[PDB]
Amino acid sequence: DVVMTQTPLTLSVTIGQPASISCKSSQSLLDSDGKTYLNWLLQRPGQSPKRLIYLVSKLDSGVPDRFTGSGSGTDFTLKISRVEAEDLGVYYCWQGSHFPYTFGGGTKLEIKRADAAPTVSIFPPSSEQLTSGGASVVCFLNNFYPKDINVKWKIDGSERQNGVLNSWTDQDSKDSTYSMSSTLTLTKDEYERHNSYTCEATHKTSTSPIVKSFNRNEC
Amino acid sequence: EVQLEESGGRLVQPKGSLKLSCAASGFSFNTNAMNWVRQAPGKGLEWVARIRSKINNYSTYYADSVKDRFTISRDDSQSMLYLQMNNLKTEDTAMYYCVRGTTYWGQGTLVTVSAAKTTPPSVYPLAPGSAAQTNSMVTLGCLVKGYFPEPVTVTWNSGSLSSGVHTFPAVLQSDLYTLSSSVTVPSSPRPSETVTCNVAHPASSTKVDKKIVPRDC
Amino acid sequence: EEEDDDMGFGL
Ligand SMILES: [Ca+2]
Repeated sequence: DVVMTQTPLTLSVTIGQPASISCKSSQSLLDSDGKTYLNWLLQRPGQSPKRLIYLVSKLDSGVPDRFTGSGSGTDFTLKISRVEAEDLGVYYCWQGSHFPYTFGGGTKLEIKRADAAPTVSIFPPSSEQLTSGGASVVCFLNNFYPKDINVKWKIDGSERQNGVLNSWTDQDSKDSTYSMSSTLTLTKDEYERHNSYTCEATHKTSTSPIVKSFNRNEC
Repeated sequence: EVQLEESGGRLVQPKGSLKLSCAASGFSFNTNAMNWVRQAPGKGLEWVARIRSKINNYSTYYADSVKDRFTISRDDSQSMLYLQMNNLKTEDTAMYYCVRGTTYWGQGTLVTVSAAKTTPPSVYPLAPGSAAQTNSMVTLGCLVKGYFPEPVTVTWNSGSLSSGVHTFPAVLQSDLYTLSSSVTVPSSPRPSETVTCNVAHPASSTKVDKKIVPRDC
Repeated sequence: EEEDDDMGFGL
């Protein structure tokens, strides 16, 4: 089967600036009829894929002229003259010259924006949860950039590495920032056994961590 | 307008069988070659199968990974495309898209191949605790814990509260998912006005509308 | 009769 290799895996581009992405095949995509069946598709977050380009360089209807496809043989390129907020997503190349019809692994285009420090909020376990024998402590880290961040949980002053679940949102459709949720899960017995619960956030925006806390003993 | 609606996605045990349907409208279904394309969660696209129209005697093609296990078929009189899947494997877990050629894509149907059982979630309100007097903007949340399979949806005030909403993608830990959602509102519309998280888990027919109420002892 | 073709695949 024809192996399709896409590079780079990810790129981060400022709105208004160009982007260029590559697709290379393990064998020539020039078909017996003299045509080259190389397609480019875009999959926006939470959406179905859509075709942008076919036959290396032809634009589908309603696709803006900011997109250009080029290449021949084994080397293909998709270029965006000036990126817009709506170009955010994963781009795939799909060859139809040889059977079976193979895809590239995808190139994730991300929007570059200014740095922003997270806004941190800490949450104690609910009574609905404590009644079941479990206890979860939640920290939301809102509207920050870049994505890379470190959360450290502390129980009465000591670091806990187990029972931690982290999840990031996609970039915000309006400002391109990320948000993150960090949940510490303990048994009801272990939670009552201690007093102060703290989440500490280390991000490039500060040399010192952002610290949020709560104690079961005070209201 | 062109529309393709896939039906049939759901949870099935390894070695099990499942049939998907795709209903086509707004175009000439009977003069088009159709495809199935799948995407494993957080992975890329993979072409699965193709069926040509009647002029080409309904020729069929399959990827090596599904050949002899999957059957692509069509019913032109009903504008329906099908995909019969036998001896399913955990690697078959994916969102399955119905496609006209390479251009018109459906919204997709999720196929989860697993030995884990359907489990409804627990819905926990997240309200500010001990400290925080008045910080002009308040953050509230909902923790949706221990469900299977995906998906779960969260809305706030039935879709009326849409701004300042962050819904975090589910994370799987030992055959159960956990998802969370946050909402940031001014300190004026709450507690004064109503803030409720609406959670749905269609696999277990679960609908939970949790009102957020203040702690402060 | 006559198959529509979006030119995505060859043959
Ligand atoms: Ca060929």
